[PDB]
Amino acid sequence: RSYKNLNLVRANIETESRQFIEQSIGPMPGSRAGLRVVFTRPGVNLATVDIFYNGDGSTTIQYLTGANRSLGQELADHLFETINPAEFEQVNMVLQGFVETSVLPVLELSADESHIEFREHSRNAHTVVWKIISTSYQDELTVSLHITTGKLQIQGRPLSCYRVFTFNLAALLDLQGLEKVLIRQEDGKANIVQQEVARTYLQTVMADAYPHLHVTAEKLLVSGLCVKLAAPDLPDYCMLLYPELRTIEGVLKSKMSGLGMPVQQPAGFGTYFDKPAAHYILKPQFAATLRPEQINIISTAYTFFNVERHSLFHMETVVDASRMISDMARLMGKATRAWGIIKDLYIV
Amino acid sequence: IRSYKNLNLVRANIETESRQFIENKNYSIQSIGPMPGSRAGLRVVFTRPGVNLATVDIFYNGDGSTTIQYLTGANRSLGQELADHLFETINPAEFEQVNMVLQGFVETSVLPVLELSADESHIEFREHSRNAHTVVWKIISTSYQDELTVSLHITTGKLQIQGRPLSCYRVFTFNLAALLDLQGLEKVLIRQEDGKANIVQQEVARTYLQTVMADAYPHLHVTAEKLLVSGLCVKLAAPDLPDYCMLLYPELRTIEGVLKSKMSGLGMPVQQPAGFGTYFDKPAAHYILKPQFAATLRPEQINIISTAYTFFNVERHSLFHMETVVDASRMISDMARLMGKATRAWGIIKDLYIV
Amino acid sequence: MFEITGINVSGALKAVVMATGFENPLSSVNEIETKLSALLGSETTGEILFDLLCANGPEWNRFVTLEMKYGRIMLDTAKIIDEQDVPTHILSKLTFTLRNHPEYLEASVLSPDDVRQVLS
Amino acid sequence: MFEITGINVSGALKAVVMATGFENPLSSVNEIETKLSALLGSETTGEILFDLLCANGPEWNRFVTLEMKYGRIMLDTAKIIDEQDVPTHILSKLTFTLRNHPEYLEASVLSPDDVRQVLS
Repeated sequence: RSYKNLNLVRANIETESRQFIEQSIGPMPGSRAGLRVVFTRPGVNLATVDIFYNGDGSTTIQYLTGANRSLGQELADHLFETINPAEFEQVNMVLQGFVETSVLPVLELSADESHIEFREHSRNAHTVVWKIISTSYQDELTVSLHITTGKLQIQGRPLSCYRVFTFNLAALLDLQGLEKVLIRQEDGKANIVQQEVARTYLQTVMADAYPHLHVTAEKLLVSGLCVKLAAPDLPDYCMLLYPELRTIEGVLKSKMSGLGMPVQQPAGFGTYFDKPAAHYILKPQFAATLRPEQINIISTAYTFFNVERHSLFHMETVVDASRMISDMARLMGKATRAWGIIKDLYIV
Repeated sequence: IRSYKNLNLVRANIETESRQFIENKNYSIQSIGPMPGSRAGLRVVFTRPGVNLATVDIFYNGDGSTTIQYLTGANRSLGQELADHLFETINPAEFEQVNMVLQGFVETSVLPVLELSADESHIEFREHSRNAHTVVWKIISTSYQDELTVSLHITTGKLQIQGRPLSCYRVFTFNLAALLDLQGLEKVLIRQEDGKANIVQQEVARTYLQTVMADAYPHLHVTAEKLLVSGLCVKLAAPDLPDYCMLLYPELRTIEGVLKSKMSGLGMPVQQPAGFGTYFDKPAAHYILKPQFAATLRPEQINIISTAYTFFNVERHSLFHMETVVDASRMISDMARLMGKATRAWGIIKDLYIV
Repeated sequence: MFEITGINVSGALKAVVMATGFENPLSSVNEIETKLSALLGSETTGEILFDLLCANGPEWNRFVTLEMKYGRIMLDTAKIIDEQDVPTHILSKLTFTLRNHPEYLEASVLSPDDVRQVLS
Repeated sequence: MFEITGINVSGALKAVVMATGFENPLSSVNEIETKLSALLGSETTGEILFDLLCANGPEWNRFVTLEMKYGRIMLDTAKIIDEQDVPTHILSKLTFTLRNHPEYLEASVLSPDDVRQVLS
């Protein structure tokens, strides 16, 4: 288990450890901003657990302190058991049918407590967003009313700012059953995928090239993969091949530049290639100084780049005749070709 | 454009709604009734004074969903009006298939709601399985061919409901709210983990595009709309990405097409052998139309064509390319910056159509 | 960059023009204008069907019509035609042309699975 | 396309090269090689710092180093430098140079929020 940034309630922590053998309490020694409690272990020496309170409303448990401290795993495990295990570490919850005249009274009826004060943020015509803070328990819930749809989105960790705003909304606009929902989402649908999942996918698909990736290339490819692996339902997918084609345009340039072929803007790639039938091939003056593998990777790379970019990075004066891709399997066919090409550009 | 396939229409309101659509649009109802055979559905035939006869075939899927076919009549233009009226019956932010989990439930408070909802002419609930830790029921309707899966996990106390939000969903959700004092369930749309971003639905994104194009929205070319809506489907998810240039690709591509179309309409055809270098100059830092072309246009037209071509050239120059020194290529690592550039691009596109 | 596949196909439809590679024929519309005026009357008026398969893939905007007035393709009249609204003889002569000139498909944006998915 | 803002015949960084607009100076490197060779020794060796703000925006790869051996800039030795690792005097001399040439910012990729985020 992981005992860091626990969403423990800000108050109710002094009385939180009194049901085991309660006994000596106190705050954390020195500049720690927390608590560190020592108590008598059963028939043993004294045990201490140091639980420090973080900048936001999170608590962090430390039981690895020494001097019979493994009894601190007891306080650690009841702190594990105090908050609902199925609840999210940070909540995003959106409700429908709210206007500004319905949302401001909740904010000003939930800002008259002990140390709870909200703050106004940007006031755009697209969607209004507020910032409810607390000045005793270090919590901030950000609350947006999207103006056009009248949608009240509230985001943040379930600590005090969130709890009191949720209760004031459930009590002044007669939505009191909202305490019972935990999840409401689209069934079977994939989230945009985390960066690190996308990165490990890129690594197994880059093969022997991954340690050699330029940082800009890796950042482009990983962005594209965050969206590609979500399997998204789009009316068009061309945008998902932008990272591959731009990266090719970058790797090829570098490789060619180091092979004695500086690709300039006035000239372009065109200067070193011929197009007899359908593939571009390095010109003999240039091919004569490279090994065949290098000829083939460079020419295959340029040929794919040029065929796909010709229409995917431009539009026709007809507009409704511009090349489109309305199918995810089609897009992925191109992208997997491009990954082979990028890898070989680095590896060959 | 829009998709009218597998809609979660309230099957019991399709006739009424359609007729009330012909009642307010003051068209003339010509024929309603089921499709001839082998295709269980409904058909509506109507017309306006002095146009052809539009037919709309509303087929009933075994899902409990419905599929509208408006590309079938002697007047598809006006059949799509009934199609879009029926489409707008559905909340566009509601899920196609809902998975929802509530807390604090025992078997003794959930079987009574299940039974009482199954106290209708078309509702019935079956006990799918009893694992002695998770008990699951299925609610099917013989009139609307849609079923719901209800799984209560007992030692957790968590009631989870999966299916299309169609008939048994609606009756059970509202009955459960009406007996166990759950008054806002009808009002909570999304609740999930905060750092997980989902691609926004096409219709939600399209509505935003409309509110951005305003008057320049009826004029969008269909390929340009598909590009800009795809881009928004991602932009509005605010995803956490290492780079966001990809999110500006739709705007730059659309600008090129729209600019080329406008210039052609003003006697300045942009071919591939010539380009934009035979219709523009660059004195220092803006591009400007060549005097033989500016002499025939008014300031406004010149100002929008030059502003578009300058923005498109300035931004494309590194966003659609890369340096040989690869790591010196232009990136955008901040979503706010990206959106600034995009809202600029949108104003340029709007003016290109409108001016 | 293009191939005229049929001429005076209908009364209304004066020609059918198919892309022969990844370049879009509608960016070289002056060349088509000159070829059409040589194969048909000097200043013909009617409709032109464009098959953009090798530039656009087997996509929803593969087929586009444009009006032609006094021998000029009017670029602001493009209307996308679904494949199911294209007469079968036009479709089968386009398929014959593709199988009779495989180098058009080699020069295309199609994938191999695309290359045989429209053949099938 | 570039402006040399600082020169150190005997310093760790032999020169500082700033972009003057949206074009990336590293596409013009051969020009930079000869001008430096006019300002410093003919075949100088050391490191060159590039500020690419007007081509790249205020981004994580705004500042880049490259080695120069015998008067030639070696393009495969590019190392991105963080703004917190570039000496402050170079930073403020770049800030001054921008403030004396608003036309550089007019020709840049910067937005208004960017231009008054780096003119703090």
